[PDB]
Amino acid sequence: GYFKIYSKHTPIDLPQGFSALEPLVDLPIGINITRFQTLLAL
Amino acid sequence: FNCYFPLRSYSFRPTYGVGHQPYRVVVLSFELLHAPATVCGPKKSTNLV
Repeated sequence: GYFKIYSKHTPIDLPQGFSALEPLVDLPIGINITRFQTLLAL
Repeated sequence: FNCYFPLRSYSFRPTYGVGHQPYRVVVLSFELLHAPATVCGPKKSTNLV
């Protein structure tokens, strides 16, 4: 039921390198999630 | 006839009895679900040594 979101912003195909993702927000949603989709700015 | 408006009006006055004066009643109901509990009481802290 916890929604954990990790994030990492780095100034620069995927680049070859190593970068850990620090935790960003813990969302106590307590729901069921099975599918997702993204949103674009036109 | 045989048909009356179901909601009647309180008539409160500053010259009424203890049982007839308006009383503000708030009922606090608590529920526990599979969702994470988040309504916590104040958490007391002691000074550091």
